[PDB]
Amino acid sequence: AVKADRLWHDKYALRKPMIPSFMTMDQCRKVLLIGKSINFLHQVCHDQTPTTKMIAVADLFTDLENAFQGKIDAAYFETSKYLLDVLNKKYSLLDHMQAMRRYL
Amino acid sequence: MPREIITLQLGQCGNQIGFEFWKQLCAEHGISPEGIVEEFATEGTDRKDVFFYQADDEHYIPRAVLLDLEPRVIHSILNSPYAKLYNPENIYLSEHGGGAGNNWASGFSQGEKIHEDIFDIIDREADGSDSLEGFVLCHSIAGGTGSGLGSYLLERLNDRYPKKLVQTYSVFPNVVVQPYNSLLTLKRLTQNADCVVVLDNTALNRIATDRLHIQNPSFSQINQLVSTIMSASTTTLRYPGYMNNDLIGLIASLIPTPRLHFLMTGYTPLTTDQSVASVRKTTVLDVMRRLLQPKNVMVSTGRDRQTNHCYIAILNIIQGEVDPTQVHKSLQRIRERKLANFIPWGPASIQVALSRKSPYLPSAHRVSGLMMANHTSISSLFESSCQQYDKLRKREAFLEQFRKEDIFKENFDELDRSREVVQELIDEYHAATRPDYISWGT
Repeated sequence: AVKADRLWHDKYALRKPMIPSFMTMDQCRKVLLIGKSINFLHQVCHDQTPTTKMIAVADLFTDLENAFQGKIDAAYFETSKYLLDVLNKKYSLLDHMQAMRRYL
Repeated sequence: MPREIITLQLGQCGNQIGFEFWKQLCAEHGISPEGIVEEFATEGTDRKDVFFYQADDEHYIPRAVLLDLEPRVIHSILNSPYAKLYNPENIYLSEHGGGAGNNWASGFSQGEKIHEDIFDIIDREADGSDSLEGFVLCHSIAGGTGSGLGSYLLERLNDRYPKKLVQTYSVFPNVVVQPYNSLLTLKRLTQNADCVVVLDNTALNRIATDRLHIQNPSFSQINQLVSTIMSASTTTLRYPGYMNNDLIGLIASLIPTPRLHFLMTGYTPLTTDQSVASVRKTTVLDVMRRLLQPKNVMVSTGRDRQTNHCYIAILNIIQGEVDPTQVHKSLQRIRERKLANFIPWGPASIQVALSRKSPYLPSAHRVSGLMMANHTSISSLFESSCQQYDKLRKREAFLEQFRKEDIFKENFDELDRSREVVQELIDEYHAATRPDYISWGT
């Protein structure tokens, strides 16, 4: 129901009844942030290309709270950094804010 | 729609001021001496359509007309590197090299004789300018062409474009008929010029001698200071923002109205490139204190113990990386400390505009600030001019050349009217010094 305009607003949610006890709300939030950044790139930023690093990336079930949680946090950080780089290069959200300060 | 400004350069001093202003504008827009924009100026921060005319080959031709009664200055400009920058069709020079003979009446007669070329150039500029705000007339009040021709051009511009602001760069004297020419120029500025920017030669020489350590300063330094001041006048037009970037608005802000057209100019820092200002981190407070220093005022106003001069209105154009919090704090501190005496008959007009300098102009000072203030101390210069006019009129000094003119062939009633107007202006600025000034006679 939330389109690319509201993809970061409402198109991403968490199903609490569908959440396990072997995971964490913070880990779920980090994974959701990474996935939302990727989906925004795919559709909100319209960059439908796949990621080579993500392509290169039971035991994981027991390791969800292990170093795999740090891997999820790093994936979220990398997706956010790529989004920030794309914004500073072409989207210029910070430049838009500076222009609004200059004019309005 | 571009907002073009037409520059009228009359007399040698006026031509030098106009040429220096054009060179400063070209440097700020990264335009070479031939008028072409430099490769590094493709990203210039100023739109050249605002001040200069653009040729079909991406050549910036300033919208300035250099009128001189002597061919020497015209030839020197055409032999200068900036000859190709100026359009040859926008400059008119009288073929008769006789000049005005240091007579205001003869200068006015010569201007009326060459009114066709100047008027045609002005009409062409106005028709060719989309949003022409007005014209800037740069001339000397003591010279012949600049005074007489300047007054004639100001009257013609006021009559044809009463809705257009008339800004003048009047070089105030520090010629036996000089008192008469000065009185006539002051009357012309008061009656037909919306704003007259006084450039006191004595004050400029004093500042140069005090700060530049130049023994026997040359006219080149004065011309460069005038160019820097005029560049600071257009510095407010460079940075997109909020308030006070119209020529008429600047006139109303620095010289309250066309009646109060006597405005003082202030520049800071006043120091040469060879003198290292001791790592004084230029604070808004320090910049304001330097501008508020009497030695930093570009107008030589007598320290009269009888008249209490006060600031009528102040418009400060600060160019550079300035924090608005610091600017507000400096304004607040000046108001609290009463660093500036505002006219008691009017609201305290203290405006500070944050502007960005032209990217192509190297600034030795990180933050620069130009102060254009309408102050009662300009009346000290008006009083001195009136006293000189009365002294010359009583002894009929240097009246033979005026009598040789048709305007003064019969009598000098025009000179009497000018002296009366100058006395009225002096007494009006004296009322401006009183709180009753707003409804003084009003």
